[PDB]
Amino acid sequence: QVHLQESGPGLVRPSETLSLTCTVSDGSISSYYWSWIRQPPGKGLEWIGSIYYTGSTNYNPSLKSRVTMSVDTSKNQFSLRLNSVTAADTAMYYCAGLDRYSWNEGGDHWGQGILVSVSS
Amino acid sequence: QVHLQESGPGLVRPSETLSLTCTVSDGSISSYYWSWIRQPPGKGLEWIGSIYYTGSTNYNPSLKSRVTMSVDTSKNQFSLRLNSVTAADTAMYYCAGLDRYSWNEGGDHWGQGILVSVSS
Amino acid sequence: QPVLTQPPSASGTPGQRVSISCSGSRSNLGKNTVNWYQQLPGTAPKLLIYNHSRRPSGVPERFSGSKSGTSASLAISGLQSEDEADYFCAAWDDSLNGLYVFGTGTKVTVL
Amino acid sequence: QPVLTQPPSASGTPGQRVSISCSGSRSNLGKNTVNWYQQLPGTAPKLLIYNHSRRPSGVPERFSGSKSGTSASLAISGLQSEDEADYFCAAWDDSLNGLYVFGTGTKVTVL
Amino acid sequence: IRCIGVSNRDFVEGMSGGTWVDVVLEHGGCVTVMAQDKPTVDIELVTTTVSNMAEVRSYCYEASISDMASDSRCPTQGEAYLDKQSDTQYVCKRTLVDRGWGNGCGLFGKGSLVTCAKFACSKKMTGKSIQPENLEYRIMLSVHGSQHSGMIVNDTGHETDENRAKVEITPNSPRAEATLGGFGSLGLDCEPRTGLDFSDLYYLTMNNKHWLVHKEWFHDIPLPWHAGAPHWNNKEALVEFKDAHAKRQTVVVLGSQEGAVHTALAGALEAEMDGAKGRLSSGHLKCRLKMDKLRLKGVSYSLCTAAFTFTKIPAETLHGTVTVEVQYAGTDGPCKVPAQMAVDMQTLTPVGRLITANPVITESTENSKMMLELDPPFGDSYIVIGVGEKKITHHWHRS
Amino acid sequence: IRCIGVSNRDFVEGMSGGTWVDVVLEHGGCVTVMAQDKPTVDIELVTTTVSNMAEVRSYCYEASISDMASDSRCPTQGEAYLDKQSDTQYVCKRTLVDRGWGNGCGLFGKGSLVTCAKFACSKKMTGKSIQPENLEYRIMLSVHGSQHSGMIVNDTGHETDENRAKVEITPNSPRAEATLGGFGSLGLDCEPRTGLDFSDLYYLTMNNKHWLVHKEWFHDIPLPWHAGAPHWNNKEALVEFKDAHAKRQTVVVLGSQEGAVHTALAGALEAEMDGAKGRLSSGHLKCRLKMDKLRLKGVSYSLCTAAFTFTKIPAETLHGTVTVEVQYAGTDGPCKVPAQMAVDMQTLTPVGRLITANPVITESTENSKMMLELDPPFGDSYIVIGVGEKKITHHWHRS
Repeated sequence: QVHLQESGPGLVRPSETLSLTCTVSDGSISSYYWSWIRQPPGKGLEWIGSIYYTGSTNYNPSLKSRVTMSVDTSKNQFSLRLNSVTAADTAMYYCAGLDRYSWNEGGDHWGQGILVSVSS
Repeated sequence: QVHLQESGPGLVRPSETLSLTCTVSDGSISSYYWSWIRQPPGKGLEWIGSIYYTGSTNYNPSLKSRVTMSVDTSKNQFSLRLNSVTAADTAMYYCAGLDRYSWNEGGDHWGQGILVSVSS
Repeated sequence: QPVLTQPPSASGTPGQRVSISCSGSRSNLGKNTVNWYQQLPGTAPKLLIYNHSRRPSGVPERFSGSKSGTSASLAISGLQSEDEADYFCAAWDDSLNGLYVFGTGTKVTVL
Repeated sequence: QPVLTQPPSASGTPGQRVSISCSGSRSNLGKNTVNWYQQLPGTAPKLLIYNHSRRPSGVPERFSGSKSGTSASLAISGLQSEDEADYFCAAWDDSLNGLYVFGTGTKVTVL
Repeated sequence: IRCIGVSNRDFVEGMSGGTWVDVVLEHGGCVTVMAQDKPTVDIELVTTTVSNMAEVRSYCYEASISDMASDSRCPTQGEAYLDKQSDTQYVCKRTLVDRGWGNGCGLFGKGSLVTCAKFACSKKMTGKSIQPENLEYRIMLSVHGSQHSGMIVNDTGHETDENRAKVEITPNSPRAEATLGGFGSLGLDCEPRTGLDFSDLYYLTMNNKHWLVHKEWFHDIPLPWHAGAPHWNNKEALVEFKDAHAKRQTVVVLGSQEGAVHTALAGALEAEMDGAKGRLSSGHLKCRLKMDKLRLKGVSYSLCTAAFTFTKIPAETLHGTVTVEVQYAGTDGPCKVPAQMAVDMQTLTPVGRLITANPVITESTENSKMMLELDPPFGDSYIVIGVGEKKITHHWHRS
Repeated sequence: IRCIGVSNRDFVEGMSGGTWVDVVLEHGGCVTVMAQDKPTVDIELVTTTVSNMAEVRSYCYEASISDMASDSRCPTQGEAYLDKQSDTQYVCKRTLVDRGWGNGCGLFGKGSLVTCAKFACSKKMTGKSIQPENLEYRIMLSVHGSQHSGMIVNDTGHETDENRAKVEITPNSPRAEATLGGFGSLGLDCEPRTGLDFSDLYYLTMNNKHWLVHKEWFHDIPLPWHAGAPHWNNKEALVEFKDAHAKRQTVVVLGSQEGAVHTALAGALEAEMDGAKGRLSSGHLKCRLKMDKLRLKGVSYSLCTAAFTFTKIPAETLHGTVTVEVQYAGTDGPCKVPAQMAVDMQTLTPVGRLITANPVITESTENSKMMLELDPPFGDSYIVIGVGEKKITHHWHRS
């Protein structure tokens, strides 16, 4: 019954902070390499970054310039911060628990997705 | 109480062996350095040689060429032999007890003397 | 990053069998798992295949995956008109910190 | 053999005192005893003085000897016509093996 | 996998339902810990490193002498004295010698004679205190399931290999976490403060030679010594005074005691120096291991369908287990290695239990090496690995 | 004067009229032997020389190794052996080591392991047996009367000097006669066979250091040794084999035992070598001395008539005698130095005894120095030397 669901401002002004959180229910927050993915319409998918429940920090080399990700072990949630957002970052954001080593039955898991636009 | 008396041939042939003996009476043969003296008529006295009862041999260096002395501890006598006698050695020979170590009362002791001649 | 080159347009009539290629490098497929996804527009891609042809409950038996040294393939037996969509292959990479890279995408269209 | 040196001629009337010298080196007088003898012709010399003015029983009191560092002396007090004889000084020598050297002799004469 | 073969191996099993598990790690000893629904991991204390040693007391085993001097006195005139008796680099002694005309005295009795010699040490040893505060325990952790025999002896590339990790615990940081990749993470709560009182020993340093001796033995050395950082006490141990016809006195040193100590040290624990830090070869350490955060790796995998090949002779260990080296030419990996024993090939009943819990193959590449451990039942059984018609079967018997 | 100062001085007096006198000669000790109407002479045993020593057994106290090699064996393959175990220059030992897959063996258990190291000795010590047959005793005799103060320390020219004479006694010629010049000759008929049993000892020769050790201690040495002319036994004394947790084996030699031997030797009778002939510093010896052939020198001499002058302070020795140094300006020498004690001048009662038997002056030259010894009786006495009106008199008292 595990379920992932995005939550956050669907519209933001440019040069602002794109903040997104994602709560995990009926699941341990320590059981996955929780990650974020994006996909602009027309182009391919772009994996945003990963962070582990102990605090293991991993960024996309193409996005590590302005990505800062946080995870709350208590509230069973993990967050995301993106400063200095451009109009080109208008994409559809998903939170997902990616299995870095494929050791878990069922494999990866995905939420429902949110399309975020920036108005300038 | 010691008494010395010479004994030997009063006449000898030239170039022969001049043999002389000397008896010590009422006296120990081990208590003196028994010696012989000679005197050519006109010249002074000439000490012939000395011998100790153990056998310590001492000759006049001017006569050591042909002087041989022997001593018998048992018979209380000591002897003298002079080989190759010349006409010039015609002298009066004496045996006398010289005290080399100052160990006996009275000091030295002398006999009666015998004149030995060689006829050519 | 050696860019993955795929043919842009794949076509075929109903009833045919169509396989999709997915070629990678030594850093990603030689040590990690391979996943496939079917992309529908306006929504998030849904997991079809994870961890060498296992499927969670609800995914039919008609699908099956397969991996090679540096290339991945997906076989679609019993093609249907409902299967016309974009397909992406995603697999872990053992690069600098560990990245999840997606494929370039291939349009599949029924005549 | 270092010869013992004596003065040749000693003379004197009855009642006078006459001394006799005998000069040597350390080898004879400097380490050993000195003996004197009165030589009468045709007989054996008689001991007068031995061991630095000691006289055996029978030697009168008129005679007396004496030794110095390298010289020896013999004194005849109360000269008599019967004391005219040859006199020799004899002393042991500490040479190579030990020799007994005599003096040159000194004539004593009544005037 | 380094516990496989060492005689001092203990198999501990916590109580059913309990959370805490205590272990005791000894030098040269190895503990193979198991838990229900948890992986079997080997943990061994390899080396103990003590730092920040400071000087306590130094003994001299080779000395040198020079500048001897004498002084004598007549009987009953009192004792003899020289100015260097108040000089701490000299060692003296008064004795009794017979004195009289030949020596130059006018009395009846013994005359005092004193003789001094300049003290100097040629080669010396140093004892250094071992502070339990500046003390480091280095632990190595090794997991089963992978890491074939080629990983038994390998010390280059430990920064890059995730299966192997070096652990260091000091009284300043008694907790450390092991990054273990697929198997999760293990807790290590060790008690260096209540493990062994290393305060009752000294760390001796000879001429580049190093031992561990009793502190009772170190203070009983009959040799010249000085404490800390020279002021030497007990000079009489290395010097002989020869009496020379009761007129003069001569001084001589004794030969080098380096060999006499090396023989007496037979029994003492040896050590070596890694530059300035000294490592030990004895001592134990109590630790507490966390089973909560430690996870398995491969319980959802299917059984390895491709064929297996016996590459090496299956052999037995000192405790009853069977290891086998094999080659999996298959490419469907990572896969769960099918391993169990059967006493009846018709019933194929899974008897006993796997020691390496859930052995798994990682790489999908062919010609890869892999080894696993098995626990057969007492008596008759058959080692059957694989599934289907390409499974491989081996014979084995217990007792 | 050579007995003056040694504590071990004995005053022996033969029977009145007897010829034989027995004495006991010790090393460093001095016996003043006296006889009626005979001179006072000192007899002392100076050196004991043992010759013709040959090697018996050699111990190694510093060794060296080179070119070591190893070989190990698999479990159940038997015990380990190498071709040099049959080579007597090597020392080996078998142990049990853990073998397995990583080591190259196909079983788990104890495997036999033997390791040898090439043994070689650089410097060695040798113990030599002491034959009483090859034994030489040197005795020195010394007469009084001369040898003024400049002769106290003078050892060159005794072959020409008649007062002093060197004696040598061996079993092939146990008799020797001492040339005494004016005093005659003294006999020394000694019994070396019944003096001290040196058969229960050994002669140790260290690195230019030499001792006299027990035969019980010498056969108990735990060091490598070889018999006769080499076959080495007990090699393990110098080599330690530390086993390393039953897996590896190292071999090291022990340091030089030069110091360990010097410590145990504290108490043993020491000796030294005169090149190739060995000298001893312990042992006693009984001898029989002949007074018959011993003569005086100066009984017929005159009495010293000239005056004396006190050159030095009359002092005492350790045994009760009185010495006086005086200078003889007289030229009537050689003369009997007038010395005596008197309680009554009319009876001329001889009290005490004369130590310097018949004191005589040698040189007749003035300003010559000479010193003599005197023995007053217990209680009151008067030091009276000289004769006539110019004699010098001093007071003296005993106890």
